[PDB]
Amino acid sequence: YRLKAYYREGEKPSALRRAGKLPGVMYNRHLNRKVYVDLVEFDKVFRQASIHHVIVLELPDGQSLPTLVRQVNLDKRRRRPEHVDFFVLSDEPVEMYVPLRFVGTPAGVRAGGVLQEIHRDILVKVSPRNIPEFIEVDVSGLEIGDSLHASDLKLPPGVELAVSPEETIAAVVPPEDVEKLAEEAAAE
Amino acid sequence: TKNGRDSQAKRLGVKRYEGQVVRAGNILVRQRGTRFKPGKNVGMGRDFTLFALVDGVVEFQDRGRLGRYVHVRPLA
Amino acid sequence: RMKYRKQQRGRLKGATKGGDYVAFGDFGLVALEPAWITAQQIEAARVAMVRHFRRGGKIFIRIFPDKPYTKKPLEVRMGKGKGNVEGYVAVVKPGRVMFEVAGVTEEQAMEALRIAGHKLPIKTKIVRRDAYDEAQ
Amino acid sequence: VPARIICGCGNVIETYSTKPEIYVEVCSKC
Amino acid sequence: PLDLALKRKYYEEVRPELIRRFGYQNVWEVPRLEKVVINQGLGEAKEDARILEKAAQELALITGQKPAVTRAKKSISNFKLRKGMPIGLRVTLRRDRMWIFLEKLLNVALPRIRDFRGLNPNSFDGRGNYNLGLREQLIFPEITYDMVDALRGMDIAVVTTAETDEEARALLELLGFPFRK
Amino acid sequence: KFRVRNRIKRTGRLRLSVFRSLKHIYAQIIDDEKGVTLVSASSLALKLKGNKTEVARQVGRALAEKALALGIKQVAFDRGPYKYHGRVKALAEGAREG
Amino acid sequence: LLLECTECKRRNYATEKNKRNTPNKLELRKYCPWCRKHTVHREV
RNA sequence: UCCCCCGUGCCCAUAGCGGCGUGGAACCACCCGUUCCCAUUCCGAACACGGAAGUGAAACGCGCCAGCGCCGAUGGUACUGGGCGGGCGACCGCCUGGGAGAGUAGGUCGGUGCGGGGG
RNA sequence: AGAGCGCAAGGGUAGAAGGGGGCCUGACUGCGAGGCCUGCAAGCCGAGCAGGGGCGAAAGCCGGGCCUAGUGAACCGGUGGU
Ligand SMILES: [Mg+2]
Ligand SMILES: [Mg+2]
Ligand SMILES: [Mg+2]
Ligand SMILES: [Mg+2]
Ligand SMILES: [Mg+2]
Ligand SMILES: [Mg+2]
Ligand SMILES: [Mg+2]
Ligand SMILES: [Mg+2]
Ligand SMILES: [Mg+2]
Ligand SMILES: [Mg+2]
Ligand SMILES: [Mg+2]
Ligand SMILES: [Mg+2]
Ligand SMILES: [Mg+2]
Ligand SMILES: [Mg+2]
Ligand SMILES: [Mg+2]
Ligand SMILES: [Mg+2]
Ligand SMILES: [Mg+2]
Ligand SMILES: [Mg+2]
Ligand SMILES: [Mg+2]
Ligand SMILES: [Mg+2]
Ligand SMILES: [Mg+2]
Ligand SMILES: [Mg+2]
Ligand SMILES: [Mg+2]
Ligand SMILES: [Mg+2]
Ligand SMILES: [Mg+2]
Ligand SMILES: [Mg+2]
Ligand SMILES: [Mg+2]
Ligand SMILES: [Mg+2]
Ligand SMILES: [Mg+2]
Ligand SMILES: [Mg+2]
Ligand SMILES: [Mg+2]
Ligand SMILES: [Mg+2]
Ligand SMILES: [Mg+2]
Ligand SMILES: [Mg+2]
Ligand SMILES: [Mg+2]
Ligand SMILES: [Mg+2]
Ligand SMILES: [Mg+2]
Ligand SMILES: [Mg+2]
Ligand SMILES: [Mg+2]
Ligand SMILES: [Mg+2]
Ligand SMILES: [Mg+2]
Ligand SMILES: [Mg+2]
Ligand SMILES: [Mg+2]
Ligand SMILES: [Mg+2]
Ligand SMILES: [Mg+2]
Ligand SMILES: [Mg+2]
Ligand SMILES: [Mg+2]
Ligand SMILES: [Mg+2]
Ligand SMILES: [Mg+2]
Ligand SMILES: [Mg+2]
Ligand SMILES: [Mg+2]
Ligand SMILES: [Mg+2]
Ligand SMILES: [Mg+2]
Ligand SMILES: [Mg+2]
Ligand SMILES: [Mg+2]
Ligand SMILES: [Mg+2]
Ligand SMILES: [Mg+2]
Repeated sequence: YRLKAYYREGEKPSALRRAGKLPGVMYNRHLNRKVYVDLVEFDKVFRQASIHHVIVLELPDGQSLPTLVRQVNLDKRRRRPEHVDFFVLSDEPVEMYVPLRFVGTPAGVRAGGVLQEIHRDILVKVSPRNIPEFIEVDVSGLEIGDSLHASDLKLPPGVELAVSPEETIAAVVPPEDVEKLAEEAAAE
Repeated sequence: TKNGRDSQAKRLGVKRYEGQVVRAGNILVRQRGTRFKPGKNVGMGRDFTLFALVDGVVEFQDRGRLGRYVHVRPLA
Repeated sequence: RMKYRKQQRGRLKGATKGGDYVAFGDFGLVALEPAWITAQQIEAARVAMVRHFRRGGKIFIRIFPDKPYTKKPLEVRMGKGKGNVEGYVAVVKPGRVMFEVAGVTEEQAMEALRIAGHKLPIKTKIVRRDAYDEAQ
Repeated sequence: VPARIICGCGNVIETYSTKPEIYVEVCSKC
Repeated sequence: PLDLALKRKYYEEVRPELIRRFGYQNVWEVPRLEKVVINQGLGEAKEDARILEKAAQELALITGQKPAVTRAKKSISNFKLRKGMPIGLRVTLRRDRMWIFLEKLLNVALPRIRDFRGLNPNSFDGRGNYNLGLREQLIFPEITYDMVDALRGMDIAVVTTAETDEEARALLELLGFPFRK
Repeated sequence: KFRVRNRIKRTGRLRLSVFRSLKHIYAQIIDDEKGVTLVSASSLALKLKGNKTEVARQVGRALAEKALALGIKQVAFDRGPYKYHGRVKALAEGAREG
Repeated sequence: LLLECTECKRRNYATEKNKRNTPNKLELRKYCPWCRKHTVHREV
């Protein structure tokens, strides 16, 4: 995706926001620069963009940088973005949370169950060229009381799990209506 | 109830500070344990009280693993 | 629980740490105002939640009452309150996420959470999900 | 001193231990 | 008294055999026996100090060395013990008296054991050491039957430069240890 | 281990670091609060023959000659993780005998 | 128990504290009088 | 001056944990022995003494790797000396000076005195 | 270092204040530069000096216990001394 960025220098960080610009900063192993996108733009952009796909930032310098949001400072007191990090990539491999499309109708939901889903995304070491829109999750044979771990992931070529080789991914928990309400109210 | 109780304050802690002229024997710092260690021209008593052994100026020296020391640099 | 008897009152300053981000489930419930949330208030909400949608998905309660609520037996001034009358409460500041549902429709959640709102003292809002996390 | 194990089955080994007259039996010989 | 069977058995037999089964590069890598230790759980002799001397003196003969003591420290309300008082017997032996003891072991002690079958090959600490248990102590040579006031038991151990129990298993078998295969 | 070393450090000046080898025996007069050796009478790695003990006595006398020349006399000895009894014994033994 | 040590062949006391039943019947510890110096002090 | 060692003090985990490699001429260790000085609540494991030969396996010295540990910006907050505004109130907001913690980028298998032995 | 440090809690601590032996009784007398604390009274720390002494080859440590509680002005009277 594209995004119209600008250079920052002395503009009052707070007074800036009132205008309509979201503070932010781009940087990498060699770079560091005060920037500031636009709220409305960044919003609709980052809505889908999030932090799985890359976004090139067009500075007035005509420079097209292959950045991605390494971190965002969400403002407490009614959610809203305060500030934005921008990690500039190159060619050396870089870790990052890649999406995960859980696909299938697990045995769990059949016997009336719940779509549990731990890591809705997973960090993985990977070359900048590799931009997997997502990763297939073969969740289907999963029955109630069962779970799926990292050591059981389908990894695309040229990628590795930069996590723990045992971490969970999803599960299948029960409902919780009448049986629990009547029983719990007395057994407690 | 059964609570209203407390031993009166002991008023410990740093008594003298760095860059302060001191006579011979002035209690430099009273302390609970070894929150501060002795050092150059600085002795200590049963209660871990740090006190000058010479005349001069106090100085504090942090040393990570070793701990915090306090000494007096003599001069006249 | 388990720990020990009685605790200070304390004041509810800024809505700082009181507040987070939908960390589980699809939809969530967020506090707009500070307050002590009672154990009965939580239970009242939880039950009203599930009871709304029978055999529902999963309901996450991220807040948790650990503050003993002190209170005197209608007399005067001898010692500290016996307390415990209302049991316990949770220091809920504005922005905090009390409840969040999962494995269910958007209508069921939008209604259920709406319901579990009236069960609470505070004026509240319902958040969807977005994508606001912390990654790259 | 050379402890002569006199195990009763056909073996007398000159080891080393207190008292040479070591009366044993069922040693490694049987 | 630096001379005996097991002495040279390790040298002119087990030493080269170890070079065969695994092959080394230096003589200080070849698994060497070098520490035997004995122990006795004497929660029994806690009452009688007399029974304590008996176990130690019977031990001094069998070990061919000088016995030692070692009391408890964080002890058993349940079994009549508390702090620094009771007892536990121990005696470490090395060098020559170490070999002389190993001799009485697989040539006298092990044979006349109550229905001996072999030494459990699982009794390896996982590393290069071995621990074994024994009931009757009279199975030792010099011990007379009309002298043991009680069949006081005890267990012994043995340290080696071995870093794997495979090296230990091979090393001890070559040393003449009757392992219950 | 080096409790002893710490004790003497706070004592005063002119420490006598007696590090001995399995065959050698060096000795330095290190003054702390600056870290500088003065009289460094080595042993086997200096000149002396081969007899640990008797070598120790002489190397001690070596410090003595070099020391009294620089106007030193504070016998601030450094047991250095060693039991005073044998080799180390002779060091200060001869060193103080002259 | 409050204890008081006396001097040998003289008349001098000293502050002390013995133990009742606890293993301690007599007190033969040395001490230092004013007349001369250092002489054994019994309980008494 | 330059390089490898041995003794030792400073900085206080960017010195460390773990993995792989290397050094025995010198130096150090392990090592041979237990008569003498000396020693282990039991053992020459440890302290100790006299010393061929063998070894660098263990230990230590020197290198390289970052998986753990550690260090860790910048930007933006939270909080807040001093000043002040709105609302009926639980509280919220601005001006001026100060500004974290956490998290991201990132760094890290050490700098360094003085004496001594060796080419 | 999450143990131990007689006992509450805390600060401190293995580069010992902790565990173990050997010799010993500085749980000494006569004092006290200078300080902490403090309304008063009281409480607290103390280098160093002289005497005679203990442990260590020695530099040196010892005027009780890792430290912060374990207590009572004056009066009247008891016992022993100059
Ligand atoms: Mg996609
Ligand atoms: Mg199942
Ligand atoms: Mg299961
Ligand atoms: Mg599984
Ligand atoms: Mg009060
Ligand atoms: Mg107080
Ligand atoms: Mg003192
Ligand atoms: Mg003390
Ligand atoms: Mg409790
Ligand atoms: Mg209570
Ligand atoms: Mg409370
Ligand atoms: Mg929130
Ligand atoms: Mg009233
Ligand atoms: Mg409401
Ligand atoms: Mg027979
Ligand atoms: Mg024990
Ligand atoms: Mg220096
Ligand atoms: Mg060179
Ligand atoms: Mg080599
Ligand atoms: Mg040999
Ligand atoms: Mg002997
Ligand atoms: Mg002899
Ligand atoms: Mg022992
Ligand atoms: Mg030896
Ligand atoms: Mg090797
Ligand atoms: Mg190495
Ligand atoms: Mg790293
Ligand atoms: Mg860190
Ligand atoms: Mg630091
Ligand atoms: Mg940081
Ligand atoms: Mg900052
Ligand atoms: Mg000011
Ligand atoms: Mg103010
Ligand atoms: Mg400012
Ligand atoms: Mg800071
Ligand atoms: Mg920071
Ligand atoms: Mg951290
Ligand atoms: Mg470097
Ligand atoms: Mg460097
Ligand atoms: Mg250095
Ligand atoms: Mg240099
Ligand atoms: Mg050359
Ligand atoms: Mg050459
Ligand atoms: Mg502790
Ligand atoms: Mg002490
Ligand atoms: Mg201990
Ligand atoms: Mg003791
Ligand atoms: Mg003692
Ligand atoms: Mg005064
Ligand atoms: Mg006063
Ligand atoms: Mg007191
Ligand atoms: Mg005299
Ligand atoms: Mg004292
Ligand atoms: Mg006390
Ligand atoms: Mg003590
Ligand atoms: Mg105190
Ligand atoms: Mg009166």
